[PDB]
Order: sequence, then structure tokens, then C-alpha cells
Amino acid sequence: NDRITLPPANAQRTNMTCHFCIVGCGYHVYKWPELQEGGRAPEQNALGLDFRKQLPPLAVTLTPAMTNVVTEHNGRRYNIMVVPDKACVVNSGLSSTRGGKMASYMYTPTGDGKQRLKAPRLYAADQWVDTTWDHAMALYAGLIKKTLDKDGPQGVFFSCFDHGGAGGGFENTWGTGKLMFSAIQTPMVRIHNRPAYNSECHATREMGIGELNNAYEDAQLADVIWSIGNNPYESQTNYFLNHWLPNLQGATTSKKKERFPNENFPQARIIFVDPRETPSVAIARHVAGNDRVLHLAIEPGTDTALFNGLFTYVVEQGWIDKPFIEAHTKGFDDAVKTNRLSLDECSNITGVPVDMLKRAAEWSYKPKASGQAPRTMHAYEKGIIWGNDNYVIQSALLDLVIATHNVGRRGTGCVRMGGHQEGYTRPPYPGDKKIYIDQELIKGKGRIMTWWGCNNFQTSNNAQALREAILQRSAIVKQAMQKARGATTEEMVDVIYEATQNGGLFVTSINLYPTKLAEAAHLMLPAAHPGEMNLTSMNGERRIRLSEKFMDPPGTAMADCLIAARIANALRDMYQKDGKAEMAAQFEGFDWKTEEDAFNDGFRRAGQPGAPAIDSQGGSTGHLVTYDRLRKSGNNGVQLPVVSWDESKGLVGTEMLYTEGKFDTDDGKAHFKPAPWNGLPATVQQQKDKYRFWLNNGRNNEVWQTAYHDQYNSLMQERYPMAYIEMNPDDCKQLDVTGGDIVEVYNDFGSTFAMVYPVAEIKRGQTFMLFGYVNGIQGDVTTDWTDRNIIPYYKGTWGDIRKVGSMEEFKRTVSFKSRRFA
Amino acid sequence: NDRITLPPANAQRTNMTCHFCIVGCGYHVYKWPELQEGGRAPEQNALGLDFRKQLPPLAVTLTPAMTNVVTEHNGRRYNIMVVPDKACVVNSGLSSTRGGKMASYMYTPTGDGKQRLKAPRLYAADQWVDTTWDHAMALYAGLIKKTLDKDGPQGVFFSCFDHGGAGGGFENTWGTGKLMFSAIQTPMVRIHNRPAYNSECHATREMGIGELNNAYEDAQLADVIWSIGNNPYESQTNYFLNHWLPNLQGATTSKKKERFPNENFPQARIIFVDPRETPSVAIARHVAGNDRVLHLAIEPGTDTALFNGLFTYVVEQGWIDKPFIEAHTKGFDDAVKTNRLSLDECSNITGVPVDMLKRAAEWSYKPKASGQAPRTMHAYEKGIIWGNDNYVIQSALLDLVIATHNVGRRGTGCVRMGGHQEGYTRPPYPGDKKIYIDQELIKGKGRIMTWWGCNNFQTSNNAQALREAILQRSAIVKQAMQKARGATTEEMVDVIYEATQNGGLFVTSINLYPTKLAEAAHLMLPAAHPGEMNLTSMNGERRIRLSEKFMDPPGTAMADCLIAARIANALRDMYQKDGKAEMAAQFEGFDWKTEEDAFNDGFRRAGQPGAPAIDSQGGSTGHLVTYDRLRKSGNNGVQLPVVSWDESKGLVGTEMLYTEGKFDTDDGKAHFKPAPWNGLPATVQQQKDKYRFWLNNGRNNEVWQTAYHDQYNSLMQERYPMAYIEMNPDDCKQLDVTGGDIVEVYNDFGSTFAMVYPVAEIKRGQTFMLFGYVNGIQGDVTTDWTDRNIIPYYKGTWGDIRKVGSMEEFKRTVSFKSRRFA
Amino acid sequence: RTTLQYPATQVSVAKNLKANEPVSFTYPDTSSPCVAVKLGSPVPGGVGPNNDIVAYSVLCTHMGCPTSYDKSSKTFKCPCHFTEFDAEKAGQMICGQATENLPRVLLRYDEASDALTAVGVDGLIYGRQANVI
Amino acid sequence: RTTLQYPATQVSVAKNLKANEPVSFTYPDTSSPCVAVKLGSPVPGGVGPNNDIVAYSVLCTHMGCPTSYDKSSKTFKCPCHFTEFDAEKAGQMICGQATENLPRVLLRYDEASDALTAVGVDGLIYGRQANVI
Ligand SMILES: Nc1nc2c(c(=O)[nH]1)N[C@H]1C(S)=C(S)[C@@H](COP(=O)(O)OP(=O)(O)OC[C@H]3O[C@@H](n4cnc5c(=O)[nH]c(N)nc54)[C@H](O)[C@@H]3O)O[C@H]1N2
Ligand SMILES: Nc1nc2c(c(=O)[nH]1)N[C@H]1C(S)=C(S)[C@@H](COP(=O)(O)OP(=O)(O)OC[C@H]3O[C@@H](n4cnc5c(=O)[nH]c(N)nc54)[C@H](O)[C@@H]3O)O[C@H]1N2
Ligand code: F3S
Ligand code: F3S
Ligand code: FES
Ligand code: FES
Ligand SMILES: [Cl-]
Ligand SMILES: [Cl-]
Ligand SMILES: [Cl-]
Ligand SMILES: [Mo+4]
Ligand SMILES: [Mo+4]
Ligand SMILES: [O]
Ligand SMILES: [O]
Repeated sequence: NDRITLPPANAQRTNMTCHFCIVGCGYHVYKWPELQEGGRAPEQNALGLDFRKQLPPLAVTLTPAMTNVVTEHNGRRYNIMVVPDKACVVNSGLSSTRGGKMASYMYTPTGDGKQRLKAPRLYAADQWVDTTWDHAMALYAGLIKKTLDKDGPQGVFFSCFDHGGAGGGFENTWGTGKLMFSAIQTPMVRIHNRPAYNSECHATREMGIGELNNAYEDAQLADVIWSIGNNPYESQTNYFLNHWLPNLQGATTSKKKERFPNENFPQARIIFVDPRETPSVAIARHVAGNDRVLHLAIEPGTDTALFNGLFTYVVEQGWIDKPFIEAHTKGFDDAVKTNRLSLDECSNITGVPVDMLKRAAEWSYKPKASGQAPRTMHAYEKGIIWGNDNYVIQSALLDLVIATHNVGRRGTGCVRMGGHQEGYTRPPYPGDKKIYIDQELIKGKGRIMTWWGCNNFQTSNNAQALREAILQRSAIVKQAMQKARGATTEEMVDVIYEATQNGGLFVTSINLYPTKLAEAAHLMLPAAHPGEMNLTSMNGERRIRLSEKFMDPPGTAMADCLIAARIANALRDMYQKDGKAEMAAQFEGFDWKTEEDAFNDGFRRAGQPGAPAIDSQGGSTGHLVTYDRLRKSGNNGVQLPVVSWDESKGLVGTEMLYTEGKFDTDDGKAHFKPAPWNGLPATVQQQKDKYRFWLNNGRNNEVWQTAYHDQYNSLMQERYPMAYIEMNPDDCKQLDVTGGDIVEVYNDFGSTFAMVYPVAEIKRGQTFMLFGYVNGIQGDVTTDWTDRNIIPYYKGTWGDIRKVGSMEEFKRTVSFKSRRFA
Repeated sequence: NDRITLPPANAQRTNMTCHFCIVGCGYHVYKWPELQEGGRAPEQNALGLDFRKQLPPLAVTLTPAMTNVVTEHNGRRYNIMVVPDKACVVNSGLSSTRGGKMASYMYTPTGDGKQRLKAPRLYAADQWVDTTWDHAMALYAGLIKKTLDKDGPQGVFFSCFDHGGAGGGFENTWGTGKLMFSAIQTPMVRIHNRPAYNSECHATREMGIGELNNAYEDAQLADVIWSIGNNPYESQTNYFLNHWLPNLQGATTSKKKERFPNENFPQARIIFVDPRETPSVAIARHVAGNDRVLHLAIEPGTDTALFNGLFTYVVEQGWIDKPFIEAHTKGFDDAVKTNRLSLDECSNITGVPVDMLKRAAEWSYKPKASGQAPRTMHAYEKGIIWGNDNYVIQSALLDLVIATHNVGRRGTGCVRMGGHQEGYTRPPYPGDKKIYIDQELIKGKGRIMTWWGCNNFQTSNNAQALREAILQRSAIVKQAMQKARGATTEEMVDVIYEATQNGGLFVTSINLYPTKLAEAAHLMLPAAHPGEMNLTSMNGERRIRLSEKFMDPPGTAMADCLIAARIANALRDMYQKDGKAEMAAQFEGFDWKTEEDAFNDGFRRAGQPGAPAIDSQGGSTGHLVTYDRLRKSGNNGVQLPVVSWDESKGLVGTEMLYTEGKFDTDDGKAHFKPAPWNGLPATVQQQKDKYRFWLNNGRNNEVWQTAYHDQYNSLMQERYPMAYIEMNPDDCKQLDVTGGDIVEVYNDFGSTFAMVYPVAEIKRGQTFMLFGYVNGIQGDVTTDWTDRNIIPYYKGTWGDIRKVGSMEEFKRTVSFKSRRFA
Repeated sequence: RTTLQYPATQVSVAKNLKANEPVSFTYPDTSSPCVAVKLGSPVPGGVGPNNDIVAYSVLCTHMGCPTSYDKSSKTFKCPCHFTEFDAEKAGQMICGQATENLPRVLLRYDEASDALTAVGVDGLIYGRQANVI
Repeated sequence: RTTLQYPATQVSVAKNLKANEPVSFTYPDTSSPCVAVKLGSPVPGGVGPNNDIVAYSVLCTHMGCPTSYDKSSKTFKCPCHFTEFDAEKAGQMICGQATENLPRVLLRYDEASDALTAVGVDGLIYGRQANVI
């Protein structure tokens, strides 16, 4: 299509944070009647741009995929246009390919959202049918009640989001957490991305450093940026584009010199710790030159050895902050002993040459001519979070960072780059045990399992074992339900419960779409995403923003916090009818009419007089934030924690944490930790000894997560009709494969499939497969091994590769050209 | 939206027969570059219509649903417009709501066809993935070969279309028939709509009367039309509208009088034999007046008693054609004895009052004043085809028709109304038994089952027992496949085969879309529909037309006849490799590059020198038909059998069969048959005795068949989000249900669901549910009972109804107003 | 420009309409007959004090025969091929041969004046290349 | 009228184009820079004797920076945010931040004259409300 309808000068405009990644770029949503349009003259459209002649480059981001026509519940049709906010400090008008599709991914009856869940769906033994919300509730609450009455909360299982943004956020984590933990009181809860109720960042938190400790502005002020297990051009695009690159280009040097008049600032440099050469390394080299990028292409799983070698080296050189150590830390002398590793040994383990280890250390830690330590920001993500022993790698890394004083100074930080946005407010987890939920379900525990805003069929570790067990246990319930005729709800609850005593499992999904979960589910409930509801969340620098409702959800779809309230109130009514006052009281506190009620009950009550125990990223000053105050802050919102609010200054927040050297520990000191080097886990080493290829896995810039929207998008499906696996071209020749061939990828844990993507930069014996996808699920070959806190080594698996055949249609239609910008 | 792009004057135009019902209305497809359009002046657009001012009514049928923009394999985009042909004699420019959607239901990546099958799909134990055509064929032929080698043909099962139109036709029925019967040589084959390899019309055929014996013009020449077990306004729309109603209106009286200058022609009358009062009865009353319509509202399943009473009565009155009987029939004196039933007994069994029986007889059979017997066309369809003992009802009815000489005279006929179009050319069925295929699969027979262009999950009788069994057997194969790692294709064929010795069944579907069959299938293959291929078929008056290719299919989708050749050739190559000449020779004769090759090999070879045995509705003059000759005939085509072809007069055909009194029997006489009245079948009577409601079922005007396209259409999903059940308002009050409530409908055979649709005209204790639908499958409650030839009594079942709940969203969005035009 | 230039045509004031008594008018030109009706009970997208005033093009979307408003059913009936549209469900085709719902005439209700004005059409009117000729 | 009025702009004759040597031209006005290239091997919708001539708008569909044609990879590259488009797959985005494929300039090849003419655009060119201003 070859034109677009401009928004009228007077079009309605609301704020919207991107639905997707951590960066949380700012957008505007323009909404106006279908049959109206703006004029081309700049003052006659809402964009203020002059379309009477060609726009210059960088003036706008605007394509047909950024527009739609939505149909409200009243039947009225409205143009929408969802475009990035030029004045938002996060993104400065940038839009990634993922956020730029938001308008296309809004619900319409005819577009990419056609298949959105819009009514409760029931698998009534042998077919999918619609059901009423009240019947769905009677069944679902009926089964949870029966389970609680007979088995207790341990029979009630969840896997639920704990993140921000779309399918997350402060309203929704509170609704669900209040339901799961305060009302039902079940400890049988895992998280969308990991199979127990735990943290990605136990070590750094226990050391006293929360993982989002800086501002995006610190990436502008750094001398050196480390990107550890991280591909930020693809996975945190506009942070890398709007903050990292301008530093590499020399555009922020004056800001550094203004802030620090007596400090040398050399040209900024960048160090990647990644076994794989990624688009981020290629782009950094393009922008900075080869001499300002170091790619430490470590052997898979060797991060701990790397950081122990570097820590030992900086200590031996004296490139550490001895007064900071003495005043603000504990356990340094112990870590020096436990973590001792020579550079020769470091090099042997990691495969990185001694000269590159020394260079990394000299760039990052050796004092500058003017006397100050370099300002070195250490950013990490899933290459180590899902690496070889999550807890140990962070221990090693943070030791290095603390010794070098690279937390709490501007231009520093040791931070998560993030995945989703963040938006966590919940009651404490109601037990003291770490429980590997997948393994419990596979062993046959639980009566009812609810997937809530996640799809572990595509995303679990050891996913094939999970899917097989869930399909089998689900079929037992399906089979039992078929014999029913004219069953009352109570009788159906009993038929199902009985089937669960014979190995069955009732499965509910609460989602935007059916997904592959529909292969197993008995019940699916329709949810609503931001713009269909109000929603709050924060980005990778803790900047909380309100995303404003501007349209109706499809059919009877509901905000997740309001679904949790619905379930709690159905359970309360059942207990009250059954004369059980003490059980009914557990389901109090869900009298919510709109999502804002959930924000008021959770985020805004944390630490307040009379409030229960509440764990909230907003802290005890959260009450200072309201929807109206966030609205007034705009897409710049406020960085948490809020320090003050009044009418004259708005919300005032916090730019960087730990700037006084007071850490989140009992004594206010950061704590060093031992980091033993143990090699690869034995479970992983066994696969490696048996099989040829390292099965590295992760993100592709264009594809978002499990592709729940992307699966319906014609452009996406043309480009990536199947999950792909990057392979070294010599390895391809040996296997007689080329671009667009299909291969089976397998080991002891499972078998899956991918289209071959030859990539020159991939190392012999290594590969990279798109994770989480709708056609060829990568996680089938990942192991069950997890760290001490049940954090999986998703990036740690080996397998063999066998040619299936040439897919001529992929060869005809898909580009296999290089995705690394030369 | 609010405008359309007109076809340029020089736009390409091809011919297309409606994809869907028997009537086979003629359409034109206009195709032209996306970026071009016609002018509003009549000579500047291809329609020749003046869009400079308002068009008068009846000038055109044109909405946005009749247009689309297709993308061809070369990436070029084309406007299409699919509109009815004014000059086609079948429809005279009419379009039904189903045909009118054809443009919307052509494949586009963004439209209603987005979920079309584009590639082979493989369920690799616990997930759906794409696979290559060559790997699909290696697995499918591999399994069929192993089954033939170890069990013989009896282990290879099919349920396959035998019909015309889209997902059928002469090319396609031959390709599949040749594969199944000549090459594989399996007798384990059922048909899309009936669970054995049989006919809907055994009785009328054996009596010497093929069921399509007249022309549509005959409906224009009749004094009286009977519509028996038939709702023609909704199910054969444009035949009813373009031929029937003009007769009722008096518009064809002049034609009758010009043909028969010495014969009285009273105003035309219409008689419906249907337990239910339908939209067709309502419209007939609207057009003709109440006095010109008889609705014989018989008790369910009493058709045989009705026709036996009427036969007895016309014989007692002498309102029969004794010279015709004497010269051209056998068995009349016996039938008079065996079928004797008084009008009082007839009225008692049927519930129709004696006065209405006498009236129906007087209108239809009593000689007119000028001496000739009335011209009475007897049309019947699934109300008796799927009625109480198919064979017997047809025996009874044909006895009446034969005695009254209502076949072979213009304005007469005893004819199927039809369902799909027709297009049958096949080798003979290779067994001598009738085999109830669904029962065999339920009992655990077969290794491999292919659903080919049908979906018996939605459409089998006793559907719930079938789905349960197939889902179970499929899961056994799924489970066995999950242990494989790096298996060759041969090893996987062996894994699967071994699972089938333990209760399993490999399931293949060959289809346009996944369908509910995707819940059980292991392999799905993508097919192509008319317009993506050339296709030949005939309508309910035997009028054969060519539908022309005008666009590419999605991805690697293929014409069904070319799928059959690909399977055959894969099997041939395997046998040749394995050194088995005799088996390889069975797979000869599939060297086909285009669908036309299949038309030449099948239809065009029937009865020709050196041809094998071929059953073809074209007969032995089929060879006179070619694509070029049909193309020159236009959408008027030719009525089969072809009598002559030459360059000067084209294809000359046959308007009416049996006009000389020579019938298709050994002696050339029509043969009368005994029709005993046995009441309802016990299996059905048992449901009736136990349960309250007659569970009538069938078609809705707007919804086509299993809703394979309709399920993706936002208008259709708004209108009919769930299958509906028509209920008497007093029965509704008693159950406390109203429009938009959900009910369970159940008996001993199954349980299913529907939204309530109160309908004043439904009799107390009767109901009517939409069959075959995607949300609430009606067939779950149909019994296993079939007649002597395995023809199910799909209209014969009783059950109870229970309120589930009010679906407020249905109440808010769905009209429950009367579908019977007042 | 991507939108048609629809006129703004005064129909009447809302308080002059009687419940279930249809008003005839032409929109967006004298060759396009339309009906407005106060339904008497709120329907989604109804305008006026009681959110019950709706309006439609009365040309059948099948082949253009003018439909007639049936007061007892609140439907528009086409007696040429028996299509029926639901005035209470935004022109939803109850039964019939059309492939588009009856086009809705978009009404602005102005509380300051009580005026009802036709300002657009949702759907394409029979027998025209564009709603605005 | 529903279509834009695209000019018919002579580019060159097909035989003058050398394999993989891009030709710059403006279409559909002097503010819209384009490139035509004879790829050397057939691609779907390529034109000319060898079905291998294609043409594109060169303004990046992300934020309009002019792309450069890379001969060795047969791609168009944007160095602002690093988007890359495949000239051999109708402008398919290989990796990058855009949400639209590179707009293809539709070329007529006239066998009688050897002429290549730009006659429309498939996709919306950066920084304009419609392809024809
Ligand atoms: N385009 C896009 N962006 C997204 C997402 C998306 O789906 N699509 N999802 C979001 C989410 S939820 C998340 S969690 C983030 C993830 O963001 P990242 O963690 O940046 O992305 P990944 O691709 O998972 O992995 C990062 C790097 O880890 C490397 N790696 C593998 N094994 C090891 C190892 O042993 N050691 C080290 N040092 N590195 C290793 C890989 O080669 C890879 O380049 O992205 C978010 N952003
Ligand atoms: N709109 C639409 N049209 C179609 C189809 C579609 O799906 N949608 N499908 C096509 C196909 S494949 C077919 S086979 C035809 C079917 O065309 P019809 O047979 O005309 O349609 P049905 O609704 O199956 O049944 C016809 C009538 O049989 C009546 N009936 C039920 N039981 C009895 C009985 O015991 N005796 C008598 N006399 N009548 C009884 C029912 O009340 C019903 O009105 O329609 C075809 N046309
Ligand atoms: S547009 Fe969206 S996906 Fe991330 S880079 Fe910005 S938040
Ligand atoms: S349009 Fe099609 S559905 Fe039947 S009535 Fe005519 S063949
Ligand atoms: S013109 Fe109205 S139903 Fe055909
Ligand atoms: S302007 Fe080209 S990639 Fe952003
Ligand atoms: Cl776009
Ligand atoms: Cl339409
Ligand atoms: Cl056996
Ligand atoms: Mo994540
Ligand atoms: Mo049929
Ligand atoms: O994450
Ligand atoms: O049929």
C-alpha cells in the first residue's frame, strides 16, 4: 500500500510505553474517527510535519505497519497511529522493528490480532467450544477449592509471569501474586522464564548490589562498556543505539568533561564477552573501529574463569580502589585467595590469549593519566544469567567490579541489561523451599496447573520432557471428561479431580492467544494488553511510566489483575456458601473494578501503615506515585525510588544507586564472595563428550519472544518461516547443507528442527539456534541442569545435527544473507 | 470501507464456477495490476456499468467482499474481482452469500486465507514443524509400502471426497480414485459424507432412474414442485431463486403454453415434505400465497408411510398412467400389494391430516381439465437421503413418481437437489463388501488413515466415538515417535509401524487448512482450490463447466490429482529400488504435469479403445469434451451426456433423461420396489424413548459446510460465533433459556454444545442444530445406525438439553431475530 | 487525501423523533435513500439522549432493491431475494444473500442544539464505486 | 479514484545496463532517489531478457537515511541504524529496525524498444504521506 491517513491536528493522543523489551521506549498513540484525516501542512496534522514535500531523513518514523483501524465495542471504527516520542529521554524518537509493529499488533477483527482469545474456551473432552465466564469460574474455582479442601495448596500449581510491560506490570504482578500467595497460599509456583520461584540475581543482591543500579545516561559517561553474555543491538536495541553508540562516536565527550573538569576522557571503548561473534560486535567495530572493540570470544561456560583471572590480575597490578575496599566492603582478602587464577591458566581455560586479557584489564582498570580509575560500566544478560552456574559467575564478576569501584560512580554500574520491562509488586513467596516445578509436574504432582502469560511448551529447559508429560497427563483428563452426559459443574469438577488421582492434570492457560498450550489445555481465558488497559512498568534504569488505555479489548478479554480478582471472588463466594468463614477471609481484598485499584492496593501500599508484607520495586515511597502524576510526567516518568512529590516539582526520583557506598546488606558494605571454578556441569559435559555441536541459542532482532504476535504477521512469516540455526560454513559443507535446508538437532534430552543458516563468523563445532519459536522449538535439547537456586544453564548444551532435506520454498523466498553489518 | 477499485476496460477475465453448492452458478474473475483501475464511464471499466451516477437496482452484485488483492509467486500484486455472470443460464447473474465471498476466500497472506496450508506439516512426536515434500512422501509412501508388504491393502485406509467443485471434480476424483483403487488397490475407503464406499441413491439407480434426470428449466415448466427433505432457499439458493420462484410468480406461464398449446396450466403450486417449518416454506408462502403451498409437516422419519399412502391413493383413484405402466415398467402390481396403506393409517403415522394428503394428491396427480396429468417435479435431498432407511424411502417415492409418469416428461423429474457439485470419474471399487470404515478404525483396524478433502471429526455420524478413538490411536504413534533421535526415514517408518501394531494409527490430512483434524494428524499436505488450478465439474442438471486457473496457490500447495500422482510415483520408485517389478507396475500411469493430464487420463478415456474400466458421469462420449471446447462454451458449458461436437456447433448435450421411457435397467423398464414401513430403527427408537428432544440438524444459508473458510471471516464469526440450536419458545421458557444462552445437548452417543436460538415455528419437543460446525459439533449425538447399504440416519436422533449459562457477549452481538421471512 | 468528502446533512432534532417511527432522508446525495429511527432502547453506537437513534442506507447490499423498515421486528427487509438486516445490531444480516451488512449512516448528536446530523457512512452503499459520487 | 497517478519514467534500455552495476534515477519525482540493477541471475519479478533487472527506492524505510548498494552482497545498507535489505528478495529486510521492506520500483520492459520504464511503486517510500506528492 502506497499512502497513509495522517492524524488530524486535533486527534486524541495518549502515551504508551513499548509493549516489549526492557528499554521501554516512549510512544504516542494517535486515535481518530476512521473517516477523518489530517492535512499535509504541518499545522494541520498531529505530527506537526510538513508532508507537502519530501521529509528529510530522521524526521519521522512512519510506515503502514505503524497504523491500523480498530473497532470498538460500540461498533465505531477509529484510525490509530503508534509512533515513537521524539522528546522521550529513553529513545529520543527511536523505534525498534519490534515496537514499531505495535499498531499492527493491536486487536482488530481482520488483522494480525484476529485470533486473539475473546471468550473463555473449554475443551469438553474432545472438542474446543466457547464457554461463559461464569461457567469457567465455577469449574476453575471449583477445582481449586476441591484441591485446597482435600490436598491443600500443594495441589495447585502455577507458572506465571513476574515481569513488566505487556503481560506484566505492577497491577498484574500484584493481582496474580496476591491471588497465588495471599489467597490460595500455594508454594507450587514457577516463573515465566525459570522453573522455580527464584531470582536471576541472587548473588549480586546478596552481595548488596541490586541489578538495576544506574541510569542509561551512565552509558554515555563511561570510558569503557563491557557487554557480558549480551547482544544488545538485537536485544536492547534503543539503549545501544541512543546511549552506547553516541558514546562510541565521541558525541558525549563534552558531557563527561563538563561533569569532571580534571579528568582525562579517552575515546570510549567496548568489550564483549560472548563465545559468538554477533551483530553487536560487528556494529561496534563499524562504529568505533577494530582497535576500540575487544571481542573476548570465550569458550562456552568459562565466564567464571575469565573474571577470576581478571580479578587476580587487577589485584596483582594494584589497579583497584584500596580505600573504597577498606571503607565499604567485606571479604576482599578471602576472595583474593579463593579466586586466585593466573593469566596463563585463565587463557587455557577460556581460550582467550593472555595479551587480550591484559588489554581488557588495561583499558578498563588501569588508572588514567589524570589519576582516576576508568569509568567502566559492566552490563550483562542471559549469556551469564543462563550460563554455567548463574550464582558463581555473578560472584566472580561482582568481585571484580567491587574491587575496582565500578558501582556507584557515574559512568559505571554492574547491571542487568534486562529482558522484559520490570514491574514487580507481590506478597512474599509462601514457603522456604526451592521447588523445581517442571520436575514435580513430570513426576505427576499437582491437580491443576495454570500457565499465566507464558508458554513453557516453547520456553522450558528440557522442554520436550515437559511437553510429553503435560500432553499425557492432559489426555487422562480429556478421556475422563468424555464419558460425562448432562453433568452439572459440581459433577464435572469431581470427574476431573478423580482423573487427577489417576495421573491426570487439569490445565488452564490465561493468554492473549491459544498458542501451542492449546494442544494440552482444558480451559483458556482471554487477557488484555496495554492500550486495552492502563498499565505501569519500569525500564532498565527503573524509569516508571503509565501506558494509557485507548481502546477496548476483544470480546470479554480482561486485564490479568482483574482475572485474578474474578477468581478470588468466585472462591470467596464458594467458601462463604459452604459455611467456611476462615477460608473465605483468605480471599478478601479483591474488590477491584479497574486495574488502577490493583496499583492502589499493591504498589501504593508497600511499607504503608497497616499494609501487609509487600515486596515492591517501588519501595515504601511507591504511594507517592499515582496514575495522574505519571500522566503529567509523560513518557519520561520518574526513576525509582521516588524521593519526593509536590505539585510544583512533580515526581523527583533517583538516577544512580550506591553513590555513597552504602549497599543493601546488614552492615551497608558490599560483600565479596568466593567463586570456585568447577568446569562445565557434569550433566552438560556428558552431552558435550557424546555430541559434536555446541547448541548456543537466543534472540533474533526481528522476532519477539515466542512469536505470539509474529506468527500471524505475513512479513515475519515470509522472513523466518522456521526457526533457524547459524552454522559454520565448513561444518555445512561436511554435512552437505546450505541455506534453507532443514536439519534435525538432537541429543539425549530431545530432538527438534531448524532451517540451516550458514554464517561465516560461527566457529567450527558451534551453532546458534533461535530460541522459543513456533516452528522448531530450541529448548528440546537443553538439559535439566540448574544452579543452586534452580537457575537453568539454558546456553549449555551439545548435540548432533542431521540433514532432513532441502526446502526449496525457503531457498526461493528467505534471505540467508549476512545479518552482521560490515 | 467506502469504495472499490473498478476493473480496467482491458482487464483479464476468466470463467469460474462457484466453488460451493450443486447449483454451480457462473462467475467471472477480473484480474489486473494492483496499481491500475477502470474509469467510472461504462466503456472505461470491464463491467460495462455506469458508475458516474447511482446504478439502478439489479444492475450489479458488487461489494468489497467480492474483491481482493492477491500476491503471486513472483511477488507481483493483482486486484481481483469475482462477480456473477449475467449471461449464465444457471444463475442469470445471481450470487448467493456463499459464492459472493469467493474473492475474500482466495488465498492472500494477510486475508481470510492467511492460515492456508503452504507447506507439508509434520507432528514430530510433540510439536508441529514444517517438512519438505520429499520427506513427507518418503514417510507416507514408506508407511504405505511397509503396510502393503506386510498386511496388504487392507491396512491402508482413506476417507476421501467423491464430489465436484472445490475439493473435488473430474481431475481430482480420478487422481485419487486411480491411486486408491488401481495402484494401492485398497477397499478400506469411505466417502466424505458417508462411512462406506456406497451411493446415496442405490434404490432409484437400481429402479433405472439416475438421480439427476432433468434440467433446471424443468422447474420452470412444472405445474407442481415437491421439495422433499430439502430446504432449497438456504441449500440450493439460486436454483430456487432463478427457476422455482419465477414459476411460482407466473413469469414462465407463457413458456409452458408455447410448448404445449393444448394444455391447461393452472397457477403453479409447491409441496414441502419436512417435519420442520423452514425459511423455504416461509418464502414460498410469501411469493405464492398460503393457498398455493402445502407444508406436509410429517413426524420425523415417516416419509415412507407418507409415500405409500399417496401411492395407494393415486392407484385407488386411477390418477396414474396405465399405458406408461404397461409399456415401460415392471413390478407395479406387486408394489400396489406390498405398499398398501390407507389414508387414515397414513395420517396416523405421519400426523398429516387426511384432507392435506388428498389435497397434495389432487394438485399433483389428478388429470388437468384438458386431459393431461399435471407436470409434477419431485425434488428430494438429505431429509430423506439421511432419513429413516434411505433405500426404503426412495423405493416408496420412486414408486409414486413412476406410476404417475413424472420422469421423462418436461416439467417433471424425480431428482436430487444435490449438495456439492458433481464430478466423478473413477476406477471401480476394488472389493465386493460394504465396510463401515469408522467402525473398523474405532475397533483398532488399519495402519495409516488419510483424510483427503474432508473432516469427519466435524461430520461423521456418531462423531464423538470416532474422535475419541482417533485421538487415542494417534497419541500412541506420537508417544512412540518421541524416543527417536537422529532417526533415518526408514527407521521412523519402522517406529511408527510398530506403534500401529500396538494400537496406533498414523493419520494424514490433505487439505486447504489445518482444521480440527490437526488435533490428531501426524502429517498434513497442502492442496489447491479452483482458480489456483483448472477444474471441471457439473451441477444438478449435469452441466459441465471449466473453472479457469488465474493465480498461484499458496507456497507449495498442489492440485489434489497431482498429489495423488506424487504419491504414486514415490511408491513406484520405492518398488523399483527394492526390485519388485510387479508392485511397481501397479503405480504406473501418473506421469502428470498439470491437472489437464488427469482430465485426459480419466474423464476423456472412459469407454475408449484400450481404456481400463472407468465409472464416469461423462460416459463414453466424455472424450468429446476438452478444456478448449469448454472454454469456448463459457459458463453455460454443456449438459451431459455430450451427443456431438463439431467446430460449427460446439458441444451439443442432453436436456432431460428418460424421455422415450427407456431406463437404466436390464430390460429398459423402470422397476417398482416394495417399501415396507418398519417404524424407526431400534437404535434410534431407544434414544427417542429415553430422551425428550428430536435433534434435527442441517444447513444454514450463510455457513458453508464445516466452515473451513468461514471460521476466519470476521462477519461470519460475529454472526455465528457458535453453532446454534433452534428451539420452540415454550420449551425455552420451561428450560429458562433464551437467545444467546449456551446449552449442552446430549444422549447415549455423545455430548455437544450450542447457543440457543428461539424460533416460534419449531414444534414443541423438536429442535434444529447447525451441523458440522467449528464450535459445537452436532454429530456427537447422531447414532451409529445405518441402512442396508451403510447410509446413516443422520436426521434421526433424540437427546436432552441442559442450560450451561448465559453468554452475555452473544446477547450483546448476535441477532436472534427470525430467519423466516414474513 | 485518503478520505471521501462526506457532507454534513441535518436530519432533524432528536426530540422530534418518536420511538420506532422511522424518518426518511437522503444521504450523501438525493440518489441514496436512508432511514433514521429512535429504537426506544439503547443499542451500542446509538446516539441521542437515550443512545438509541440509528440510521442506515436502505438500499439492499445484495442487489440494491430498497428495503423496508419493519416496525415490529426492528429490521430492514428486502423482498427481492429475502435478505433481512437487524437495525439493533448495526445492520447485521439475519438471513440473506448479501455479503455486507446494511451500511450505517454515522449520526452526530449535538446536545447544545438537539440536532442530529449525518456525517459519514460505515460500509459501501449499493451501486456505487464510492459512497460519494 | 482509488489509485495514485504514477508517471511513466524512462530509465534506460536494458542492454545498456552492465551486470551488478547500479543505475541511479529519481522516481516518482526528483526528491525520491532510486537504483536499478541488472543482477546477473534471474530473480522473481526481475525484468528484461534475463528476468534479473530490479529497482528500488533507496531511502531507508526506518528513518529515511539514503542506503548504499553493496555489489558484493547484492544488498542495500543503511549505516544509520544498520538495516540491510536484500535486492534479490524484493527488498526483504535481512536484519534491521524497519517495519517495511525496501519499496520496489515497478519496471516495464518493452521488448520492441528495449526500454525500461518505471511505472509504479510497491511499498510506501520514506517520508511521504503518499508515493505521489
Ligand atoms: N529482538 C528481541 N529482543 C529481546 C527479546 C526477544 O525475544 N527479541 N527478548 C528479551 C528477553 S526476555 C531477554 S531475557 C533479553 C535477552 O538478551 P541477551 O541475553 O542479550 O540475548 P540472548 O540472545 O539470549 O543471549 C546473549 C548472548 O549470550 C551468548 N552466550 C551463550 N553462551 C554464553 C556463555 O557461556 N557465556 C557468555 N558470556 N555468553 C554466552 C550468546 O552467544 C548471545 O549472543 O532480550 C530481550 N530482548
Ligand atoms: N448454505 C449451505 N448450502 C449448502 C450446504 C451448506 O453447508 N450450506 N451444503 C450442501 C450439501 S453438501 C448438501 S448435502 C445440501 C443439503 O441440502 P438439504 O438436504 O436441503 O439441507 P439439510 O438442512 O441437510 O436438510 C433438509 C431438510 O431435511 C429436513 N428433515 C429432517 N428429517 C427429516 C425427515 O425425517 N424427513 C424429511 N422429509 N425431512 C427431514 C430438515 O428439517 C431440513 O429442513 O446442501 C448443500 N448446500
Ligand atoms: S521499541 Fe520496544 S522492543 Fe525495546 S528497543 Fe524500544 S522498547
Ligand atoms: S453462488 Fe454458489 S453456493 Fe450455490 S447458489 Fe450459487 S452455486
Ligand atoms: S436485492 Fe435484496 S436480497 Fe437481493
Ligand atoms: S534510518 Fe536506516 S536503519 Fe534507521
Ligand atoms: Cl509497513
Ligand atoms: Cl463486503
Ligand atoms: Cl501385527
Ligand atoms: Mo527474559
Ligand atoms: Mo452433502
Ligand atoms: O528475562
Ligand atoms: O452430499
